[PDB]
Amino acid sequence: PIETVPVKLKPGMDGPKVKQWPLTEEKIKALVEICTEMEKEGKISKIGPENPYNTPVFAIKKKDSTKWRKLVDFRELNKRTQDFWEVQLGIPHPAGLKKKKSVTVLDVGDAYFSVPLDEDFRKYTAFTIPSINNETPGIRYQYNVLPQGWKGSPAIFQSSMTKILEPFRKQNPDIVIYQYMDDLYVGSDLEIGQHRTKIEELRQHLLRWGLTTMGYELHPDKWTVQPIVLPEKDSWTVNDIQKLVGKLNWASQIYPGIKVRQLSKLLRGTKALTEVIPLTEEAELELAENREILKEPVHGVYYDPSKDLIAEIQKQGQGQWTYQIYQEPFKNLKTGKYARMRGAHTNDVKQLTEAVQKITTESIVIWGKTPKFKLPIQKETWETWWTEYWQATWIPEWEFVNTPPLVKLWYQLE
Amino acid sequence: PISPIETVPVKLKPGMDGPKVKQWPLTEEKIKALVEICTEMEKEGKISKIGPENPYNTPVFAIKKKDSTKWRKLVDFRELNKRTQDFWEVQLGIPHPAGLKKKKSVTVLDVGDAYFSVPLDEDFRKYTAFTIPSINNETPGIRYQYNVLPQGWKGSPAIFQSSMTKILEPFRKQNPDIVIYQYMDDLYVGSDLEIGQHRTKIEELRQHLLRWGLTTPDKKHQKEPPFLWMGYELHPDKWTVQPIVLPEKDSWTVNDICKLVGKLNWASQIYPGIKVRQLSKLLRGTKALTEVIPLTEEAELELAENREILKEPVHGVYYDPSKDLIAEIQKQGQGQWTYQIYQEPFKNLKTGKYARMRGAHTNDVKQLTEAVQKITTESIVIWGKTPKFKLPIQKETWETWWTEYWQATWIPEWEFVNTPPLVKLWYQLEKEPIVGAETFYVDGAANRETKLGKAGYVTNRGRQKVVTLTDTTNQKTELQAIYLALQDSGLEVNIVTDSQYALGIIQAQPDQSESELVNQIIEQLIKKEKVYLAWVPAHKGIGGNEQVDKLVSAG
DNA sequence: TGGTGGGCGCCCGAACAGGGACTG
DNA sequence: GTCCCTGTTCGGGCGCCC
Ligand SMILES: Nc1ncnc2c1ncn2[C@H]1C[C@H](O)[C@@H](COP(=O)(O)OP(=O)(O)OP(=O)(O)O)O1
Ligand SMILES: [Mg+2]
Ligand SMILES: [Mg+2]
Repeated sequence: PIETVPVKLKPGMDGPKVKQWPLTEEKIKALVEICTEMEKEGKISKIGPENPYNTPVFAIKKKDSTKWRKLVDFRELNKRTQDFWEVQLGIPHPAGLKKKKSVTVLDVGDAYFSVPLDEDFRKYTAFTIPSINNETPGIRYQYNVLPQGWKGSPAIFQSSMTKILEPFRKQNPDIVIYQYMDDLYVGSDLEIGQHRTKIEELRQHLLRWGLTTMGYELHPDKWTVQPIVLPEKDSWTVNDIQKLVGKLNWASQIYPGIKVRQLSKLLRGTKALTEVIPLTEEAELELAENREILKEPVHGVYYDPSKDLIAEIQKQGQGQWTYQIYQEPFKNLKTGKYARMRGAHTNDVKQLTEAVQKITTESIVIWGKTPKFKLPIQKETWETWWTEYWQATWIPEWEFVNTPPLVKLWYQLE
Repeated sequence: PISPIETVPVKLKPGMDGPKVKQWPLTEEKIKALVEICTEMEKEGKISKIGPENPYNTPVFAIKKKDSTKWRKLVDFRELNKRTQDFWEVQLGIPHPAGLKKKKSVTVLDVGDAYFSVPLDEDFRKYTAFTIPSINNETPGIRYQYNVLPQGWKGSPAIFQSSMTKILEPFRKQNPDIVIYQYMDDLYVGSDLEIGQHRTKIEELRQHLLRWGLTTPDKKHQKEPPFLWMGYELHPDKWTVQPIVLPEKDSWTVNDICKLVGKLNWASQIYPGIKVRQLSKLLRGTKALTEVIPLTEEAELELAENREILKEPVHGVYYDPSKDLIAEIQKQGQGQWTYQIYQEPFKNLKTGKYARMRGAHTNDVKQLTEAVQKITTESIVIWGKTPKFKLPIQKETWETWWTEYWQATWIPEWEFVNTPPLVKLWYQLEKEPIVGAETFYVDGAANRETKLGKAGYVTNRGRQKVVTLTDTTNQKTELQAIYLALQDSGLEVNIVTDSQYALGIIQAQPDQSESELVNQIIEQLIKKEKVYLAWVPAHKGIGGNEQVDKLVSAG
């Protein structure tokens, strides 16, 4: 047998105890079918109620597939797992990945079931399948092999992935292949079609080792940043200048170069909001400086791996969303937009989660690390629906915030 | 018999030892029931006498069962439970009659002495030491321990539940198309087989059960709608709840109340339009279960209203997978809501009430969205899918809201329903400043030390007022100023405030508040024809923020 | 007459958890 | 830091079932 590898939790920390949330008939049917099969192949085993631990599960319907994918929300366990992340992984992040014409995401999660999982850790990977209308109690399982979605899994399997891939990388040194959790990211500057042929070629290797081997066609170089922007106007009203001065006072925490004084001078007195104020040539020029100070990129922002990325998102309306990624406040690393169908049936929640899968996907590609999201939505709404729209094998930490109606007005686009 | 199933290995919590607790005095009646129970159990090897090897002891008692004839032997293992390892519980929730679909034949079975037919971990047996006192002249008396699950132990229910699922597993595999709703030891069994073939199958089940040590006495519902199950009576085409009897005290008390609400909430699953807001309110500051409380005129009324609605004959129906789930929601008062779920129009599957208040400030459209939310998760439990809705809210009101709201929000597929009271937005903030409307620059300040404040405004037309406030806070003074400008302006007005706090509340378009102050504001906002609220950074000399800030700073 | 256990539900009140605004 | 205000969680009582 392939030798088992000793795996600990972080000191002082106890395994996950998160209650399973309700699933749809559709989903349970799948989970049950998938699970009895994993059990038949010895990958997971029934367990009882004296195992104290638990971690929710569900399923996704990848692409237009007839195939369901089990997804075990493991981010609790992962949080609490000893750092192989740091203590048992030596991975530099492929900076060249962020710059490839095309990048395809393959799900190599399956190759994990080949390695057995440390006997003593197993009880921590426990999960429970629900039944419709509670016709039965929950049916509990735990892993024997390496679970997909457990951060331990890529670390443990690292060695063998390097063996398996080594030949393919050797011949395609211009192809960069990066692993993250269940995911293999593969980038080429090939023209699509030959790239795609390279991806089916890589899948032919990942089959000669088994067993066996969605989210297709990223382009890290078609991405771009969204600046803060100032309106252009022929006549300005008190209200215009009041909104202008408010936007900048804040923008100045990001770009300390921004100046407001002269524009404020126009807002002397106590004027009616709709009164038109002529822009004294200096303030007319101060709006020229700032307008440029906003162009020179934010200074002095260095990525620290030992801190989480934070992601703030704002609903901009009419299908529009804005995000910023930072680690310290006002020190953005990237800041972007995300537009969508302004149709009649726009589903705010579905977009929110398509927004967080894109923003995550970028973060992984750029830093190899998941961002923590500050979501502009109610906890319950979000939890009622988000998995109906998930397509990723990973799940980012998040927290819900009621964003100040102000912060949106700053990043808003013209 | 005792189930031949293997035991579930349990531990005490690390460093902890099993209980040493004196038996408290038992009734005579109860002691006779106990030795009667204990000697028969002991004969069957479910308990066995221990000696001075066992240092432990935990108190034991009995109560009558539902049939009131038989006695239940309990054990107060509060001490031991406290020291027992944790379990992941596996009863995820409670099966509902509205989740049953029609079956051609139906049986309900209950198991004999269920817990006592399931073995307990050998190594743990010692901690379950108890002692049945006898007549003080005839016996010490006898000291036993459990070789099976005790009724009172923290680990029993989960282990029984697991073991039953284990035990039934094989039968279910052989019989994937016979449905067994398994609640602890209470089995609902349904099929699409003719009576006599079903009945055969029932006999296979009892024998399978019996082969695993589980006896099924009668106690067995048969050719016998109505079936008594899980608190209901199941008839072939309809189900109802076993009659609910609300108390009739004339000096209700916290406990009388907490149990009045209890029953009504239970009731609301099938009785439409039950409300418990005014009643629940009474429950507020009171510090003791016993604390007797006088009814408010409206709780008084509310209760009367519920009383009359229970007087009515209501049933539910069984679920038809080949048909939509429909949920219709009515608005009640006071952030209270009723829904009814059905597939055919006047044949309810079940009903319900959402009344919870989230948030200091909110409006009807947010609540309605929360009612929808909750009803969705519930449907997904009970039927494992989502219902189509019937909401008392115009498509327009929603579209407006969803555009105006800076948060993501969404309601699944729905349709409008002319059933008042309709849900509306009770007023609209302008997006652009209003031409020809007096502009108010408002502000507040409060002395943190003395709690003394001023709130006021300067307007562009030359007027300016300051109100002194006492015992206030910064935020309150700023809400106060916004309130003053509304009071002293026409149907159309522009207000400039330097206060994110206050700007964030009013922008969210509340129609309800815990705050008496924010209420008074809401009233004014409804009276007005056009309001526009813009923000500006404070202490930045942006007059006339400059100016009104100067007026309200005598603190 | 009390005195036990687990599940789910509902309410309510405590402990926190943040943000925002203050002081000189 | 300090006050506020607001949100979350948890636990307690009651209901119902076994
Ligand atoms: N008040 C209670 N305290 C602790 N456990 C209980 C209580 N009520 C029920 N249970 C658990 C223990 C039982 O073994 C199981 C089955 O309930 P029930 O069928 O009504 O009694 P029973 O199965 O033990 O004997 P029987 O039903 O033949 O009279 O439910
Ligand atoms: Mg029984
Ligand atoms: Mg102010």
